[PDB]
Amino acid sequence: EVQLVESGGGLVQTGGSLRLSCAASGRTFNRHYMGWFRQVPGKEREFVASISQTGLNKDYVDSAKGRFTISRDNAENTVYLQMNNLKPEDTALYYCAGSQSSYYDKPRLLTEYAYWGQGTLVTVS
Amino acid sequence: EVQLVESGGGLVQTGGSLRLSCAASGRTFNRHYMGWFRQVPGKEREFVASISQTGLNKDYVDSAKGRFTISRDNAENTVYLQMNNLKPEDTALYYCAGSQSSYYDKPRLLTEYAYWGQGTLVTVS
Amino acid sequence: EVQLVESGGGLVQTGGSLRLSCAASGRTFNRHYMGWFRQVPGKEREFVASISQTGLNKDYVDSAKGRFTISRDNAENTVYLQMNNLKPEDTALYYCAGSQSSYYDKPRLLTEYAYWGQGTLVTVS
Amino acid sequence: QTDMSRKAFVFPKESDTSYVSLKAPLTKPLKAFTVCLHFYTELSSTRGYSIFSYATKRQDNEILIFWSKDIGYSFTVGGSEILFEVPEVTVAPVHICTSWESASGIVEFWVDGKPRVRKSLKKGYTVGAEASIILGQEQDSFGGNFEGSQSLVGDIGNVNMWDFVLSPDEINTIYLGGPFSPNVLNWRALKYEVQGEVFTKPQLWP
Amino acid sequence: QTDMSRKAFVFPKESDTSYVSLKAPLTKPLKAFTVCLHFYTELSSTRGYSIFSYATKRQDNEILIFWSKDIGYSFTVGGSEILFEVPEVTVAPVHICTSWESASGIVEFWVDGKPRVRKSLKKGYTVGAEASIILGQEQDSFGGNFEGSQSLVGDIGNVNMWDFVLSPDEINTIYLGGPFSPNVLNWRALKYEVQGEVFTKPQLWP
Repeated sequence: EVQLVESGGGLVQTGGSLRLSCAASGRTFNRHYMGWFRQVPGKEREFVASISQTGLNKDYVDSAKGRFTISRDNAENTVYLQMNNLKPEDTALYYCAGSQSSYYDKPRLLTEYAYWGQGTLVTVS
Repeated sequence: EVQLVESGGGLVQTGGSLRLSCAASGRTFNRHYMGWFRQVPGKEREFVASISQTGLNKDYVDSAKGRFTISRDNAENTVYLQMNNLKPEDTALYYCAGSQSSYYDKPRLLTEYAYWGQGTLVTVS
Repeated sequence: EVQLVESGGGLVQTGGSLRLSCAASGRTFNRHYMGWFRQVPGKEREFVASISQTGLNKDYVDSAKGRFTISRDNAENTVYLQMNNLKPEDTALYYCAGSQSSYYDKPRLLTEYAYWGQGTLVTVS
Repeated sequence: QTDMSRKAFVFPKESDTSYVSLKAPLTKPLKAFTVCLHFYTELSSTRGYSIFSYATKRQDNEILIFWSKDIGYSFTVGGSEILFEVPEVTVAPVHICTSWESASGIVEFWVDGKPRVRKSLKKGYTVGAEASIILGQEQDSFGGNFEGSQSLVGDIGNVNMWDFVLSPDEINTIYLGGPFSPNVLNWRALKYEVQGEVFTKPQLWP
Repeated sequence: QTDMSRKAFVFPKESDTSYVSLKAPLTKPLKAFTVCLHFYTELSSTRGYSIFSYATKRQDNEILIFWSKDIGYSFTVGGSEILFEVPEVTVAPVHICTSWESASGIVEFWVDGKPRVRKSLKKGYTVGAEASIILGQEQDSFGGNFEGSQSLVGDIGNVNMWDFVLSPDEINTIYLGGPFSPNVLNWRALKYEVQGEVFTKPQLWP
């Protein structure tokens, strides 16, 4: 039921860093797991990362692991994705998605997710 | 009729700088000539400077001549006093005051000034 | 989480008194211990004193004991620092800080403190 | 010594002169102890007050248990303080046993028999023996400076203090009224000096 | 071995280095287990903490019992998590028994001898035996990297862990304190190593 918004996108030279943020409108945010997905023109959205409702358990994709970090602030009910090691290819649209009103694990699919944000653009020069 | 509130006071090293300001509440501000007065504990107030409505004719005390500057703004209806190369002796409370329901020159006496502010402390070490 | 403001500063002749006050914005004020620190140009802040949450245990610096008093009013959540027999050296900026949402003794360091006010200026002529 | 059994002191009116002075035969300094007592008052929904005041010559607040308004039980040793918060205040006689040990800094706090979580205080400190113990006044000096806003109106009894930490079993026995042997302060052999408006009456609490 | 009966550990200060390391004789990987333990702390209303940490060289969170703020009990196995919400919390010693089966993926959650609904988690998995078990800290690595915001303050005892699912009757007997023979971790034959501010004291809970 939450409404997702994203910020922190833009253009940066290779090797830079970006602390993208996502805000949630609702009161059940602490009962839904969050995730970051990637989208490119002429293609569909792709899994990037997923993070614990409790926040103690996370999941990174093979490319993102070691380079990206995902965290959440329940009190501020906002998710943070620190993207670093920025190479040209990782320039596309990014979506903060999330959908879960019940205890469960962290999946890596798209059907389960039910709510999506407007999105943001990230570019590497 | 206008209410004068100064600001920008504080503590600074010898030979410093300080752009004190003064806000005036009212609509006749462009009709009065403003002034800055000095006062020390155990003594009366002393003249410091005087600023004009049109702002083209001013008057500086002998010591402050060249070292200090006084200016006025009409759109924002405020007054600015800039002091540079401060010393220990010039450390007291400064009052942006004045009163002009008339159209005259800039005097150096205290009686003519009717409206007075609260004052701010300026100290140099 | 409280927001600290201070008042009562100014300039006074030696041997005078000053009842500086500090106000707190928040509801957990009674859960935080309070403290007064000193700062001078060309140097860092300096411990001055402290006040117990419950308001039964205090701590003064060696110079402040016998000359300064510290108290807190929980109902109005305000901290009072009464100084007397002021000396010329006792002219600098003063900060009311405090940060132990929890329960512990009174320390005399700076790292533990987390929240700071804008500050006030005190001068002795 | 006078047997205080089944009897309690009464402080009927708020004032700054009614107080009781206790005398301790203590000689060696204390590394540990256990205070147990039973008190009753309705001031909770009002200003703060001092339950037990121990003061050496070099520190008015060597040990002071104190109720802080809206906060709860405030225990302090050697100038430090920790608070045992209380959410809501009832209106009934209450029994409290508190222990502190200098070796580990562990403090135990048992209210009406139900223990509070252990916490730390002043590890390595030592308490002097020569002291003044007072009932009904918080002393900011060795033997005076009693403030009116801090005096206790109500009743106190069963005051007892050891020189070592009792086990949980022993505390349970005390709260149930079983036999025991105080070694630094015995209610049954107590020695005191009353001052002002304080009286001796049968205890209200069971 | 040491008999810890009627005794418990104490963590008096919120700190990052205080923790106890447990050792197990287990060699075969676990297809099922049950864990029972008693613990008492007051951090519930302030922040989250880790009760029990089982980790292996390939996974820092093989088995994690964690209290999340404003959520309740969060049970994690093999990198997957479930929540057992708690509406309201109270200040009392709490005993908990938690079981999981690999064959069916069923999980039982008993708090104060009251069972939570059985749920599913990671059917078909295997738990490696080689592992480090730690109390007082949540461990994000096999030998380090702890977090002060997550360490626990208070007491934890009666830690017992089996390699199969007890029936409800046996759990009831555990709750009331009867005789039982743990096979992997024995409170009565425990081996351990302590680090930092941690102590051994008589238990508070009955």
